[PDB]
Amino acid sequence: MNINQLILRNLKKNLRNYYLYVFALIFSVALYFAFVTLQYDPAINEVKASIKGAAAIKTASILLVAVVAIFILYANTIFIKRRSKEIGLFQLIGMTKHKIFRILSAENVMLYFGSLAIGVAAGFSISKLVLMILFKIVDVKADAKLHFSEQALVQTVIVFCGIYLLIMIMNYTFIKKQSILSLKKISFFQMLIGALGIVLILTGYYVSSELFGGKFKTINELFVAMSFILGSVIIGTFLFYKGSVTFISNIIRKSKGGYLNISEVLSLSSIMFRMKSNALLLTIITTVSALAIGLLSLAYISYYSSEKTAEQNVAADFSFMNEKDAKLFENKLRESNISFVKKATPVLQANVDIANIMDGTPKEMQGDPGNMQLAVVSDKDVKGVDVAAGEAVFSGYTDLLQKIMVFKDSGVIKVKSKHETQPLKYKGLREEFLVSYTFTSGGMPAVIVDDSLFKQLDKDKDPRIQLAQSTFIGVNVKHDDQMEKANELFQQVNKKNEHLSRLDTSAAQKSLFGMVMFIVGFLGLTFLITSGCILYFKQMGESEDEKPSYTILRKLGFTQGDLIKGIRIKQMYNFGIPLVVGLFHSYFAVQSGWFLFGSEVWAPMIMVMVLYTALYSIFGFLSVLYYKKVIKSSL
Amino acid sequence: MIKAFLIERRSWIAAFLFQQALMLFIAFVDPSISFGNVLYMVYLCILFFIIFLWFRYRKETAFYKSLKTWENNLDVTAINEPETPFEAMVERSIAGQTEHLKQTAARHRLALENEKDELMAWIHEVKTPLTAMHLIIDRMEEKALKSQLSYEWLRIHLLLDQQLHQKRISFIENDLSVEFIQLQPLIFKEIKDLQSWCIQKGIGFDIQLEAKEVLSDAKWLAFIIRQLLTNAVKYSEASEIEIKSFQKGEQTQLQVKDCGRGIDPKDVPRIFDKGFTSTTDHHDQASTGMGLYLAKKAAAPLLIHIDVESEFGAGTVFTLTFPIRNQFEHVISV
Amino acid sequence: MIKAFLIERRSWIAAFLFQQALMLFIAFVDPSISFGNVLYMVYLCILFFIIFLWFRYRKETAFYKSLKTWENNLDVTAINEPETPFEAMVERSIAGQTEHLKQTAARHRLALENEKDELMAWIHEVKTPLTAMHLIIDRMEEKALKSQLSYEWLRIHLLLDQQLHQKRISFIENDLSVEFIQLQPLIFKEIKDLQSWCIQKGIGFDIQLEAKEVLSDAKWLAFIIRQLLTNAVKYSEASEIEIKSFQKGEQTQLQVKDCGRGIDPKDVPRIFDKGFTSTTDHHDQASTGMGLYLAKKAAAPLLIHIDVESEFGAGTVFTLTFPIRNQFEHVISV
Amino acid sequence: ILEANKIRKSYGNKLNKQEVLKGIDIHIEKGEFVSIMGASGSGKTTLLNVLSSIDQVSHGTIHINGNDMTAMKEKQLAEFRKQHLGFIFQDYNLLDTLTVKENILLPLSITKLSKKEANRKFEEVAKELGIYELRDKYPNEISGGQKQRTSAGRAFIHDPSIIFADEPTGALDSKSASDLLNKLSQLNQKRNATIIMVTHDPVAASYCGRVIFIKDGQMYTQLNKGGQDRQTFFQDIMKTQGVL
Amino acid sequence: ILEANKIRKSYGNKLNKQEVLKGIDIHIEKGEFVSIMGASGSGKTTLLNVLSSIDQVSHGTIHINGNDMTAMKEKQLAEFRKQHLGFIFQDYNLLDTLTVKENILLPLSITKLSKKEANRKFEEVAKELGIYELRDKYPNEISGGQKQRTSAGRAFIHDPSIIFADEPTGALDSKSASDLLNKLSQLNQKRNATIIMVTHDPVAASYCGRVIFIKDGQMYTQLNKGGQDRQTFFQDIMKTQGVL
Ligand SMILES: CCCCCCCC/C=C/CCCCCCCC(=O)O[C@H](COC(=O)CCCCCCCCCCCCCCC)COP(=O)(O)OCCN
Ligand SMILES: CCCCCCCC/C=C\CCCCCCCC(=O)O[C@H](COC(=O)CCCCCCCCCCCCCCC)COP(=O)(O)OCCN
Ligand SMILES: CCCCCCCC/C=C\CCCCCCCC(=O)O
Ligand SMILES: CCCCCCCCCCCCCCCC(=O)O
Repeated sequence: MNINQLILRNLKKNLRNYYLYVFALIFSVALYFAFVTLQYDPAINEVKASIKGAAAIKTASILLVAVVAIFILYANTIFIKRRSKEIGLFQLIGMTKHKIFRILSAENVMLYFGSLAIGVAAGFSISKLVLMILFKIVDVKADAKLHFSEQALVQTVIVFCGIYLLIMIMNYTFIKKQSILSLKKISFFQMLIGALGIVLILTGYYVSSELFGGKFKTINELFVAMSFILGSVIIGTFLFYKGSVTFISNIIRKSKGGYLNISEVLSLSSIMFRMKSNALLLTIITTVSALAIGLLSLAYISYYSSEKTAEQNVAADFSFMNEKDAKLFENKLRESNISFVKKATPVLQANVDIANIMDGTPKEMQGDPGNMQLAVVSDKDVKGVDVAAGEAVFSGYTDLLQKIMVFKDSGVIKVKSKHETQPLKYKGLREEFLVSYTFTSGGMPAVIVDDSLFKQLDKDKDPRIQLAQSTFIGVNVKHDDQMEKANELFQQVNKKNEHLSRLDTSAAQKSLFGMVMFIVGFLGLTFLITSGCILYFKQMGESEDEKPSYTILRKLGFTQGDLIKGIRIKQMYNFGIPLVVGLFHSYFAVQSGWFLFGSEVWAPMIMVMVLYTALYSIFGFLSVLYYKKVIKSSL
Repeated sequence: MIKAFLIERRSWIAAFLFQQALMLFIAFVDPSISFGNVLYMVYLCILFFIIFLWFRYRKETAFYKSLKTWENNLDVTAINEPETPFEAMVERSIAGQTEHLKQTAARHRLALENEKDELMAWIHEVKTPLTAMHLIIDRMEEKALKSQLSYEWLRIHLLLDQQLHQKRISFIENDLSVEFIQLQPLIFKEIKDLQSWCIQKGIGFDIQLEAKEVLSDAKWLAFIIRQLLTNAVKYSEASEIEIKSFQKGEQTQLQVKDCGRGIDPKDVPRIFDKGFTSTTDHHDQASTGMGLYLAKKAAAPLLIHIDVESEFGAGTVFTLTFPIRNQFEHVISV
Repeated sequence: MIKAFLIERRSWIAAFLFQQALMLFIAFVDPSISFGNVLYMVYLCILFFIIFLWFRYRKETAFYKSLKTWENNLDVTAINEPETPFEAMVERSIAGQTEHLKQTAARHRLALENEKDELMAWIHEVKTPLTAMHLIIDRMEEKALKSQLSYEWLRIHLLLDQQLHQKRISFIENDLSVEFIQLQPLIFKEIKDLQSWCIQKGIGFDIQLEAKEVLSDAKWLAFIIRQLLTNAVKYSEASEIEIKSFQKGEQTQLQVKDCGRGIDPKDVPRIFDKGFTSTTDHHDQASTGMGLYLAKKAAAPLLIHIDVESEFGAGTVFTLTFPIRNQFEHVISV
Repeated sequence: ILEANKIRKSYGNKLNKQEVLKGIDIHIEKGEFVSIMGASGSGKTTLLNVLSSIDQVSHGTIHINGNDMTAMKEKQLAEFRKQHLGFIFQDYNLLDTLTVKENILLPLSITKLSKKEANRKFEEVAKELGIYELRDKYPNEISGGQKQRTSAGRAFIHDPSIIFADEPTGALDSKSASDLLNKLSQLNQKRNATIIMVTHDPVAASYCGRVIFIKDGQMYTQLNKGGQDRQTFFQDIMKTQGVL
Repeated sequence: ILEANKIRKSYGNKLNKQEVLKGIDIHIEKGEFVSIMGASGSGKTTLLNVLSSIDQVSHGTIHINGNDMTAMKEKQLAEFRKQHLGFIFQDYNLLDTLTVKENILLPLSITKLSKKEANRKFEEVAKELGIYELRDKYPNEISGGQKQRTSAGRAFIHDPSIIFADEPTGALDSKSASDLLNKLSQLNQKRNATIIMVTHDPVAASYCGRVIFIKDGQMYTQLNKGGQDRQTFFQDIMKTQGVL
C-alpha cells in the first residue's frame, strides 16, 4: 500500500528512536569541517614550535576520520539486524529481493544526507570559535576572521559519500545472504580463566612499578618490559569479561542462601550472561579511554614542567658566550633606560669518582662513575653558602635525577687530577641552580668547593676535557619591568641565534604541548560521544529481551515504582564497571612515568577524570528514560 | 505553588543560564572584548530576571488554584476569569461537562414527573369505577349483604383516599388554604362516612365539642381526622369512641379517645413510623401502617401537633393541638 | 497552533531579545569593546534561542490540543496522560466531575428501582380487593342487579389485567415459557371469564376446532384470546361468534369471527396503533384502545402474525398465525 | 470473612451494555473449603475476578475481614492486596532464572524477615508439600506436576486470609491432581485458611465442603455436604449437573 | 489433500551427517484438524520446512492437491505457495507502523484487486473473528491475544486450501490460547481448510481429532478421538505420551 507512504512512516518512526545517531553524525561533520577549514587558514603560521603547525592538523583530521568511519559502520550493522522479521515477511508476501532493498535504502539516504547537509551549515558558524580557542592556549594575539574556505566542502562531501557507498555495499551483502525464508551450570574451565585473567592484570600492574627504578637499564631491555606490560594488561582485560565476572557472580549468588530481593533478581541476570557476550567491545572501550586520559594528563603536566624547567635551564635571565656580543648588548641596554645587574663566574670542568655514593645497582652507568663530567666553582662567587676545607655541596634538583640516581649521605669522592687526588665528603644536596645546562652536559649536578681548595684546583686546570668557554657570562635585569623590549633587543643582538634567553625557551614548549592538548582533547571528546552512543544502542535489545520478565513480575503485586527503582541499579552496574577498570588502568599508567615530563600530579588527573565521568554519566542517564517506556507497556 | 512553579518552568531558567554562560565564555576567549563589562551586565540581568520571575509567578499561578478550589466545594463560581488562551480550553471543557450534566438531569426529572402524572391519572381511572359500583350498589334490600359490601367498599375508598393523599403530600405546601373550619359539621361528616364499620362492629360515638371553630386547611385536616377515626374504629370492637375538643391555653386541642385494645407501650414510639405494623396479631398484616405517617407529615405545614396517649388493653387517646390564630399571619404574609 | 504558543509565552521572548538589544546598543557606543566581534555572540545566541523555541513548542502544545479533541465528539479516554502539574490538576478535576455525574446516574437508577417497588406494592394492594369482591359477589340471588354488578366487576378485572400485562411486557422476555397448550380448555376458561358480558349481550360461541394443539406461551396467548373475545363481544350485539382452529400447512392458526359492526376500512390499518380509538361511536370513549396493541406486541416475540379482515356492517376477522415447531429450537437452544 | 451485598457488573464498550452480574450475595465463614462451578458462558470467572481486587465493581459493596475494599484508591488497594489475598493461577508463572527456593521466597522480600526465620518458614512450608528435596533444581528440570506445588507453596508462605484459586487442576493427570488436592486439603485442615476455587471438574469439587452453582448470574440452589462420604457427594454433584 | 511418500531430508555438512527424516507416510483429507505431535530431537522444524517446501526437497514424492512439488521451478514454487498456502507462526509478525486493517489487507494489496471485494473479505473475516470493532487501531495498543488473532486473520483472507501453523501457544496464557483455538475450530467447519498444528502442549492438541506421535520418524501410533468429550481424549493423549 502506497510504498511512498510506507517509506515516509518508517522514516518518521526511525527519527524518534535513533536521535543520538543523528546528533553524533552532525557533531562529527561539524568537527571535520572545522579542522579542514582551520588547516588551510593563512593565519595558522603564527604558531612557532618544533611542529610546523599546519602538519599536525593534517594528522588530526586523518586520525578523526577513522574514529568516525568505524562508528558509522558498526551502528549501521547493529541497525539492519533488527529488520529481519520484516524482511522475511516481505519475502513470503511475494516481494522480490530487489524491491526490499529499495524500500529500506530510500528511508535512510534521506536521513543521512539531511544530517550531512545540516552539519556543514553548523560547521561554518563555529569555524572562528575554534581559531579563537587555539589562539589562547598557545599564546598568540593575532586576529581571526570568519570565512567559508570552499576547500573544506569538497573534502567533507567526498569522505562521507565514500562512507555511504561502503554502507550500501554492506547492506546489500547482508540482504542476499541471511535471506532464506526462515523467520545453566558452571564448569572448571571458567574458574581457571577468571583466575588467570585477574592474575595477569595484577602482574601487569606490578611490573610497571619497577621500570625506571633500578633495573632493566638498557636502551633495548626497556622495550621488552613495555611490550610485556601492554600485552599482559590487554589479555588480562579481555579475559576479565569472558570468565572473571561469572566467577564473582557465582560467589555472590551462592553466598546469599535463597533470600533474593527484586534488585538482585534484576541485576544478577544481565551481568552473568550478557557481559560475557560482549568482550571485544568493552575491552576496546576501556583501553582507549585509559589511553586518552593518560595522554591528556601528561600533556597538561608538561605546562608547569615548561615554566619551571625553562627557568632552570638558563640560570640568569640571559646567557652569553661571546664577549663582543655581550658588550654590544649591554651598551644597547645602557641607553635604553634599563639598568642591568651583571655578574660572571668561571667554571672548571673535571672528572671525579662518585661510584660509592649511589645506593642502587651498578647497572645505572650513564657513563663511567669514576669518569663522570662534573663542574667545579669557587666559594666566594656563591653568596649563600660558605663551605670549609675538605667539604663539598651539590647543586640542582632535577626530579628525574633523584629518582634515577640515588645519592647517599657523606661518602668519599676522589679528585681525578693529573697527578694528585684530594678526598672529600658529601655534605648535602641543594635545591637551586647556578650554571646553565650547556656546561653541565645533560643534567649532571655541580659541586661547591672551598676558596682555599679552589685556589689550587683552578691553578691546576687540566686541559683535557675542557670546553670552549670556561665562564658563565650572563646578564640579569632590574626589578619587574617591561621585559618584552629587552627580549627584542636581545633577538636583534644575535643574528646567528647562538645565545639563549629565559622567555624564549619557555614558549616553544608551551606551543608544542598546547597543540598536543588541543588535538588530544578534541579526539577524546569524539571518542566519548561515539562510545556512549554505541553502548546506548545495546540496552534497547537487552530491554525488549527482558520484557517477558517484567510481565510475570507485575502479576505478583510489584508496581512500576518498584521495577524502575530496580532498573536504576542494573543501569548503574552495566555502565560503571568499564569506567572503573579504565580509571585503574589510567592511574597505574600515569604514576609509573610521571617523572619524565613535569613535577606535579594529582592536580590535573582528578579534573580530567571528573569531566570524563560527568559526560559518561549523562550518556548513562539517558537509558532509564527508555526502560520506563518499555516497562509501561508491559501490563 | 512555588515548588510546582519552579518544577514546571525548569526548562527556561536553564536556557537563560546557558545563554549567560555562553556570553561569558565567548567574551573570555577574545582579546577585543573586555571581561568586566560583560560580568557587570550579567549580574544586572540576573537580578532583573529574579524580579521578572517574581512578577510572572504572581500573575500566572492563580487560575489553577481557582479550578482546584472549584473541584471540591459548594461554589461553581470558584474559577476565576481566564485571561491567557491556555485557560480558555479548560474553561470550555468544564462548561461543556456542566451543560451536559444539567441537560441530562433536567430531562430525566421531566420524564419521571410525566410518569408520576400518568400514574396518578391511572389512580383516578381506577377510583372512578369504585364510585360507579357504589352508585349501582346503593339499592340493596338485604341488611347483612349490604353491610358487608358497604364495609368492603368503604375500606377500598379509604385506601384510595390514603393513596391520593400520599401523592399530594409532596405538594401540600402548594395546596394549603387557611380558613376557619366549623368542627361540628366536619366531625358529623366523618362519623357518617364510617357508619358501616361502626354498624358491623357495634361501635358508638359521643360528641362533646367545647370548641366549634378551628383555623386550618379543610381537606388535609379532614383527611387527618378521617385517618384517626378509621384507625380507632379498626382497632376497637364494640366500644364507644369519645371525640372531645377543648381550648387549652391559646391553642385549640382536639382529643380522639377509643376503648379498644390500645397500643403496646414498647410500640408507642413507633406508631408514627413509616410502614409500621402491629406484630401481636396477624389481622394487622393487611394494614398498610401509612395513614398515621401521612397525617403526621401533613400536620406539620398546618402547625398542628399530634399527641398520642395509649394504654395496653384500656384505650388510645389521640390529641390534635390546633395552632394559635396569630401563628398563621406569618404564613399568610409569605 | 503557532499563534497561541507565541501569544501565551509572549513575555519570555521579550526578556531575551531585550538583553541582546541592550548588549548591541552598549557595544555600539563604548570605545573599548569592538562592534565586529559582538554580532558573532548575538548570532550564536539567536540560533540557540530559535532551536530551543522549536523544540519546546511541540512538547507543550499537546495536552491542550488533546483536550479539544476530547471536548465534544467521543472517546472519553482521548485525554492524554498528564505530565506537568497543571495538566494533572486539570485532569483530576475533570475526572472528579465525571465521577460525580456517574454517582448522580446511580442515584437516578436507585430512585427508579424504589418507584418500581412502590408500584408493585400498589399492584398487589389493588389486586387483593378484586378477589375479595369476586368472592363476595358470588352469593347473589337477584338476576338483573347481579348481572350489572358482574358486568362492572369483569370490566374492572379486565382493565386491571390489561394494565398488569402492559407493565409486564417490559420484562416478558425473561418470563417466556412455551409449551404445548390445549386450545379448548383455554377457550372455555376465557369464555367463563366473559360469562357475564356474553350473557348480558346474548352472545354465544361456536367451537369447532380442527386443530387442538398450539405451541406458544400459555399465559400471554390466553390474555390475547381473552382480549380478542372481549372486543368481539363488545362490538357485537345479539350475534354469534365463530371460533375455528385449522392446520394451515405447517403452521397452526385460530380464527375469531363476529357479526358485529366491524371497522371502517379507513381505520382498519390503524387498529393496532397504540391508543387508536374509532370516533364513529360515542361508546368508544370508554375503550382504551390498548388491549389490541398489547396483544400484537406480545405476539411479536412468540412468532404469531395477526391478519385483520374487517368490513363495516359485516364483522371483523382476527387470525393468530402460530409458528412452526422447529422455529422454537433456535430460541430454546440459544 | 467474605461478605458481598448485591454486587452488579455490566460489561460494555460504551455503546452496548450487557450486564453479567445481577445481584449476587454470598456468605463465607472463616476456614471453609468452598467451590464455584456451573455453566460455561456464565459470570463465575468474572465473579471470582470481582470478589478479589483484580477487577473493579459497578454497583455493590464487598467486605473482607471487616475492612471495606470498594472505597479505596489504587495505591491503598494494591498495598492491601499485596499484604493478603494469596493467588494460585491457572498457569505456572515461574521465573526461569531462579531456583525453587528463590521463586517461592522472592515475594517475602518486602517484609524484612532477616534470614534465619525466613529459612525456617521455607522449611516448614516445603516439608508439607514434599518439595524440600528440590531446593536447588531449576524449574526447567522438574515435572509439570511439581511446578504447581511450587506455586502453591509460594502462595501459602505469607499466611494470607483468603486464597483465590482459579482452576488449578486444569492441566494435570489424575494422579498429580489427586495428590495436589490432598495436600491442599491437609494444608487447609492444619492451619485455618479460606480457599475459594473455581473448577469444571466434579472430582476436583468433590473434596470441598460447600458448592455454589452460578447460573446466568443467579444462585440456583446451594449444596452443603457436611458429614457425608466423598463418593456420595460426588454422585450428588453429578445428579445436580445432570439437572442443569 | 497431500500425500507423503518416503519423505526424507538430506544433509552432509563437512563430514558428519544426520538422517533426521527417515521416510514419512501421511494421509489426510479435506476438513481435518490434524496435529503432528512428538518429542524434541525429531526435527519438527525440519518437518515444517520439508512439508512447506521452503527448503529444496531431497527425496520423496508429495502431491499438493494433485501437483508434485518437484514439478515446478523456484519462481513457480513461490507463486504456488503464495497462491495456495497460508502460514501462522509462533511469534506474531505484525509491522508496528501499520494499522489493524492495513496489516490484514497487505497480502491482498499486491494482487491488483478492486476495493469492494477486499472490503467485503475484511468485514466478514473480522466479524467472524471478533476484531472488527478494533478496525483502525495500531498493534502497539492491543492485548496479546488480539495480535495473534490478527496474525491468523492475515492468512485467511486470500482463500487458501491448507493452513500451516507452527505452535500458536508459545507466548499466550490459558484464556487467550483457549479463545484462539476455539476460533480456529469454528473457522475450520465453515470453510473447508486443513489445519496442521505442530505443538508440544497436550492442552493445545486436545482440540484436534487426529494426533500423530513421532519419535525418530515413521511411528504412527495415532489416536482418532471420534466421539470423546475433550477430557478422556486429553487423558489418553497424556497417557500415550507418558508411555513413550
Ligand atoms: C576526554 C577529555 C574531555 C575533555 C573535553 C574538554 C573540551 C574539549 C577541549 C579542547 C581544549 C582543552 C583544553 C584543556 C585545558 C586547557 C587549559 C588552558 O589552556 O589554560 C588556560 C585556559 O585556556 C582555555 O580554557 C581554552 C578554552 C578551552 C576550554 C574547554 C573547551 C570547551 C569546548 C566546548 C566549546 C567548543 C565548541 C565546540 C565543541 C562544542 C589558557 O592559559 P592562560 O589562562 O591564558 O594563562 C597563560 C599562562 N601564561
Ligand atoms: C560542535 C558544535 C556542533 C553543534 C552541535 C549541534 C547538534 C545538536 C542539534 C540538533 C539535534 C538533532 C537531533 C535530535 C532531532 C531528532 C529528534 C526528534 O526530532 O524527535 C522528536 C522528539 O525528540 C525526542 O524524542 C527527544 C527530544 C530531545 C532533543 C534531542 C537532544 C539532543 C541530543 C541530546 C544528547 C546529549 C548528549 C550530549 C553529550 C555531550 C519527535 O518525537 P515524537 O515522539 O514524535 O514527539 C512529537 C511531539 N508531539
Ligand atoms: C558550543 C556552541 C553552541 C552553539 C549553540 C548551540 C546550537 C544548538 C544546540 C542545541 C539547542 C538545544 C537542543 C535540545 C533542546 C532540548 C529541548 C528540551 O529540553 O525539551
Ligand atoms: C553541558 C550540558 C549537559 C546536559 C545536556 C542535556 C541536553 C538535553 C537533555 C535532554 C534530551 C532528551 C530528553 C527527551 C527524551 C525523550 O523524550 O525520550
